[PDB]
Amino acid sequence: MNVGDRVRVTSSVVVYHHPEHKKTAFDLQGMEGEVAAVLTEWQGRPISANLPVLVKFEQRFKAHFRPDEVTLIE
Amino acid sequence: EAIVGKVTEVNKDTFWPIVKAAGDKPVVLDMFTQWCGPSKAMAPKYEKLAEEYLDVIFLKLDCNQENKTLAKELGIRVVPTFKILKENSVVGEVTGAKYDKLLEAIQAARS
Amino acid sequence: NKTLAAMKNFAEQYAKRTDTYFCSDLSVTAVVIEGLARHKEELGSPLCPCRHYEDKEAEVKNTFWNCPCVPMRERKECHCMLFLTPDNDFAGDAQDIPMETLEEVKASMA
Ligand code: SF4
Repeated sequence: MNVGDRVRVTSSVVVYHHPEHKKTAFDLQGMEGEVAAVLTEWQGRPISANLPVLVKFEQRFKAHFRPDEVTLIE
Repeated sequence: EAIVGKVTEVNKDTFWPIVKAAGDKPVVLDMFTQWCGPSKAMAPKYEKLAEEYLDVIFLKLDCNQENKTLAKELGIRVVPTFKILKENSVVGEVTGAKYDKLLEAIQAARS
Repeated sequence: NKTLAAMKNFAEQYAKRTDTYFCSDLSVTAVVIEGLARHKEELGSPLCPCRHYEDKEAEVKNTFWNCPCVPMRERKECHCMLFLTPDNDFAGDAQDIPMETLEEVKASMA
């Protein structure tokens, strides 16, 4: 994927850090966002984040995903 | 220098020599670190596996500073990670403390 | 040790804060806390002790694996089995661990 890509969460991903669902289970599945970054390296140095796709939604809310949990939208 | 029926701890210098002499026997390597929860939880079960499968060589590598070079080359991200080798090469791998998966991988390697 | 005490207190407080519990086997809890403490001591940040890194310094800068890691902060998933959800088979009913237990467990590793 590429930064700027529009994606939809197509797998069940329950999170607890959403600002409007603080400390409460909230499934992001079905939501649409924009890829903000793909964690691969830090200034040329490979890193190992296992949820490398950072997606930004409304209110600057962001969550991390595996490539297989999201799907590109035209 | 592997012992059938038990787990043998290896280092960056003793690992390969054992693998290049296992012959027809599959080699399982438990790549761990001392201060890892799932790794400690798995220890007992791994010990029993070595006792149950004598046709398989069970080893363990402490992925610390000393064995840094070997861990790097073998490839490990999740601790623990079990590498299954045969014919001087890695043929199987189970990441994490997944007993059932490890069992299936061992049974796959045996057959 | 100062770092270890701070790490133990952090774990106890974070568990209560996130409604998660320590492993029924506190030995698991203890080794993870020591591992976190060791990383905090040598790297400045408590990188997860159940992950192997090719470039620790880079990881510290990226912060994904700095405890509490992204998987834990976002999905309450703790691979180290330090913060277990009340649905995990190995989850106990405690959110506290005696310093004495940490010491005994560390000692057993020698
Ligand atoms: S899995 Fe994450 S939250 Fe759990 S001990 Fe490792 S870094 Fe901390």
